[PDB]
Amino acid sequence: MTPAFASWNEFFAMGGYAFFVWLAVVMTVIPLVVLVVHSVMQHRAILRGVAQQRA
Amino acid sequence: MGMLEARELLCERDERTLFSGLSFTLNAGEWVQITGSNGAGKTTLLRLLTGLSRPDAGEVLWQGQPLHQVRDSYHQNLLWIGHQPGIKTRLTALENLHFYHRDGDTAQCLEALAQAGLAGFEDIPVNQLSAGQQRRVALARLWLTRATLWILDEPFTAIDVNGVDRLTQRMAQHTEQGGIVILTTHQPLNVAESKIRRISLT
Amino acid sequence: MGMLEARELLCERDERTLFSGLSFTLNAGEWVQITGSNGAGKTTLLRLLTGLSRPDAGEVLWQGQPLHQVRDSYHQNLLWIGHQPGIKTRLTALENLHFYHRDGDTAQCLEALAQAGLAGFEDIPVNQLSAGQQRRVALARLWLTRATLWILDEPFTAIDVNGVDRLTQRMAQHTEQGGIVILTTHQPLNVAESKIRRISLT
Amino acid sequence: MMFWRIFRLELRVAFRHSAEIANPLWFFLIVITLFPLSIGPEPQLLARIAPGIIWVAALLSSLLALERLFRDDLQDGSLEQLMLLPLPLPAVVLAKVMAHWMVTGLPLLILSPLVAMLLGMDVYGWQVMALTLLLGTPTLGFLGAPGVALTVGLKRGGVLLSILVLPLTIPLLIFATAAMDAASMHLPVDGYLAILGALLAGTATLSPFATAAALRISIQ
Amino acid sequence: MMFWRIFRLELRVAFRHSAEIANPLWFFLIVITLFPLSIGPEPQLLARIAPGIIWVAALLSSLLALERLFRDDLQDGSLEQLMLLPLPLPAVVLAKVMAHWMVTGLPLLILSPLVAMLLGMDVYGWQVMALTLLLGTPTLGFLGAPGVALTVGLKRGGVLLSILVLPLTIPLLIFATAAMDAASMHLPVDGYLAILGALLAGTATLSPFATAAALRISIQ
Amino acid sequence: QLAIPPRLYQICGWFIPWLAIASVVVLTVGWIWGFGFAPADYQQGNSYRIIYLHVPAAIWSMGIYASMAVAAFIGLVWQMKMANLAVAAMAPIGAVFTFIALVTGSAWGKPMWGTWWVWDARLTSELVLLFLYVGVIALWHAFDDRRLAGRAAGILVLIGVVNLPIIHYSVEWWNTLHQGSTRMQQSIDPAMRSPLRWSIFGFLLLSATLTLMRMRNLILLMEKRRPWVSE
Ligand SMILES: [Mg+2]
Ligand SMILES: [Mg+2]
Repeated sequence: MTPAFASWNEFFAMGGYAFFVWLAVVMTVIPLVVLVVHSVMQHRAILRGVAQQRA
Repeated sequence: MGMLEARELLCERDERTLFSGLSFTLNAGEWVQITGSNGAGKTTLLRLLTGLSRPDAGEVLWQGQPLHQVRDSYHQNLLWIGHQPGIKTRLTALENLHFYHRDGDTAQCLEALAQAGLAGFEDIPVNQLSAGQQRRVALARLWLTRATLWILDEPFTAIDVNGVDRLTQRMAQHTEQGGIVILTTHQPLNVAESKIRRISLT
Repeated sequence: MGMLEARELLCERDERTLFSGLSFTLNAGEWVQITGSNGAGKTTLLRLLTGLSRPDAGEVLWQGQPLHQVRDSYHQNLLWIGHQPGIKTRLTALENLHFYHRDGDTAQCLEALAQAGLAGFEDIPVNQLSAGQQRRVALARLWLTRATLWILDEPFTAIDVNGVDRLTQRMAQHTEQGGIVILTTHQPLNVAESKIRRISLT
Repeated sequence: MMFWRIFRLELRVAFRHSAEIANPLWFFLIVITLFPLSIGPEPQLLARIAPGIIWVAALLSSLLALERLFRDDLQDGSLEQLMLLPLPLPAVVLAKVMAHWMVTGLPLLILSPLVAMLLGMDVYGWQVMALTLLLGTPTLGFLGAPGVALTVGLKRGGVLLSILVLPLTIPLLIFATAAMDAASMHLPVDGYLAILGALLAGTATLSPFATAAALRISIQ
Repeated sequence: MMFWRIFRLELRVAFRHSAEIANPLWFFLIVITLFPLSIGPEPQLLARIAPGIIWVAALLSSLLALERLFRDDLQDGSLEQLMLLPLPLPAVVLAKVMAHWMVTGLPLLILSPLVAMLLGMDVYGWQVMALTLLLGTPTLGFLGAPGVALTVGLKRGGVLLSILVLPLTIPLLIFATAAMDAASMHLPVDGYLAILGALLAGTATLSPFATAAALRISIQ
Repeated sequence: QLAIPPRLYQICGWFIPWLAIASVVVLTVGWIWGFGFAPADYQQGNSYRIIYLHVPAAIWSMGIYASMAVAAFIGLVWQMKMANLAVAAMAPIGAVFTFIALVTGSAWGKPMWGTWWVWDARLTSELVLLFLYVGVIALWHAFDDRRLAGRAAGILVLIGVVNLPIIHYSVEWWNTLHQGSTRMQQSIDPAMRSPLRWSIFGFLLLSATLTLMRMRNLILLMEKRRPWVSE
């Protein structure tokens, strides 16, 4: 209903140190997504390898 | 009231059950050969018996107690010679047999070497000795030790046909008095087959 | 005219003359066994023949030319497996035979690993395998290689009777077509002694 | 035969899995960070002892890898790359050493941008720190191979065999660590760097032959 | 089978393995020599960086020497010690560690007067350096024993062993450099040696048991 | 109550969906009620917000290595093969959290320090924590045979957990030696702790889901040669 910010991305996403905050955000999100996708891809590749072995 | 025993031993290499539910007892004066092919876990079974490896199921019972309780009164009565001889190949031939003898040394170690077949190759570095004479350095301990349980892993690796008739003439006396020898060899044993108790991995 | 014809070889390891005046010729289609004892220079003669070592006197004369000269048209016609198998103890057997093959086919390598005996062990690292099977991996390079000269040092070191028979049968087809095989084994060969030339390490 | 097959073999035996490719990177990072914990967090002080730090790390990695260059092969398979493989023994040795670099030089080359700023060096402290850790790192393996061959291959060897592996690298470290000094003062290295190229061209031509001779003498 | 018999056996074996127990000493000497010339003839800078570089070189030399603590025994007589010698395996590991220190730590400690004289360290500085080397290198051996015990079967040498053992030596390095830097201005230094003796006792009453378990795992 | 069969795969299979559906509804209230509703401080302005990306990534950088101590203690003295695998399941996650903590600390100090990298106690401690995690991971991915790499990793984890307080309290004093002072004072402000507690609790849930997912991948990586995986 009422934020601690004021307006759109001219006000938000720019606190005077925008580069540092949005670089920390980027390098926090990217490794976590990498971990999640890596776990999912192995959880599927194990079954693919099992299907390969079933011959 | 038997000596070193087994209690439903089982081992897994993650693809095959090498042996399942092994249960065999060894009283005093037994000549035992671990019969099997080249893929069976005979080496693994021997390492389980020596205590180096831990069984995946069941335990090994020595004299009534497992091998983790009595691990000091059992190593005294033990002699294991694996595929690797276990000798530092930088020292002389006699300096290796000097480490494995308690007392009365430098007068029986040379005697043990002479009875093993290494007459004249005493003060020579092991690395300078042949591949079949390096095994003889380790096998010379059979004339020194006072152990009552010999677990030999492929004793006849590169021994000449003369030496084999001395190994299976010292062993036939050790097992005659009170000893227990556990062989695993692929060469046929010259000694009569009415003596060796052959057990297969079941 | 004629293959390896080592003339007047001389070796003086330590303080003993292992062999003096050993001038022998190897014609085409020769099965030969180096007869000696455990301690003789049977491992040194087989390393004076492959060019790994150098004789103290005389020379080994391959195909009528000194071995150190050509050394390029002779290493493609030579197969030497020594006391140590020579296979890396971390890679799988299939990778090792992929290396040692001169084509890198991964289809004849599987055939070789299925003729030697390691059916199902083409993806287990050789260290995880047994001790006899590690030697069988190295001896599996007898159906792959097309080199008409084999110098085998202690082939039947830890191999069961069936594998020994398979190897003795494999060497029975090599040595009539164009093959030449040199052995140093302490186990008598099952083949009749009429097809084996025995060289005494004089 | 197939020099490149030997190179691929050594690479394969170096890294069994894709997760061990980063092991040299982590080792170099640990070695680099080991120094500030002993000297202090001073940025201006660490910007002058940086050449010594990085070259000590590189020498340590090269020494660590020269053992698995030859000693491990000696036990079971080292007479096969001499008896078999009809290509000349120099070319048999060369592949191995050029794999050695790809275990000790390439990880450091890749980590160069990171370690040129952890220590506190400038942009010109990385241009000549890259064309000194690429122009001289292979040379380390080339002149360490002949000494290591005799050291870990010749049986019954004395302490006098220890002056054949390490001491010959000193005139390399005399130049390299004195080359980046010209980067500290912001002056063109040029000559003191152009003489490392002569070392590379005079040690990539006579070291394989010397190592082949050393192996032949050792096995004989 | 007795403790002293194993100690004497390992001392005898290590001497015939010469040209490999002298490489760490040569590395120590080269690292100690390189830096004074790299930074040129600067009294204050060299005097400030000496306590750190000395212990960095000592740690690197100890790491280089630790590669042979159990490696050679694995291919042969790594058993005959677990399997025999009713003396408990922690005692066997203790004998191994003490022999290794006699072959590695003591040679580093014995040339300390020469190193102190070359680096300009006064008599008090040499005394503090010797006192921290006497209590520091046994700590290095006890800390590196579990790592080499785990790595011995792997023979992934150099990078892996370093990654395992180097982070565990951080407090030793930090307190040793602090103790020597406390001797620069000649202020009394005894509280910094207590933190070394206690840590030595802690790593000497807990590493043999951990190394025994590591060896048991590696053998299987 | 504990007779672990190969049902752990089917046990932590009902708990991955709901612990991932509810691990993003707790994070997006720990990152939206903060990062846009929490007032900024005076000294740092609108940069006192990397708290939610660095503090939850530092508390759970050591909170997982202290959880691998239990996962190695239970897997050693009681000799459990499954629980030992937990040591290898939480190591990459802890390493990623330590790396994220380093990155966030570097990005948070750059406005004030002036350079990306300065050696601080709260930062060098996380660096050596990353080194220990890397050691665990490298040791695990070295053995060709399983059921041995797990025990080696457990032994190393126990050694590292023993050494962790000593290393941390030695770095805390090494910082006092040279620098002699601390950068920021311990203050969080009242209406900035609840949005940070929410984020800490959310990071706790994300790590649990990630380690369950990695445990389901490691069970099938050792039990792939049994008829149980016929499905
Ligand atoms: Mg065997
Ligand atoms: Mg021989």
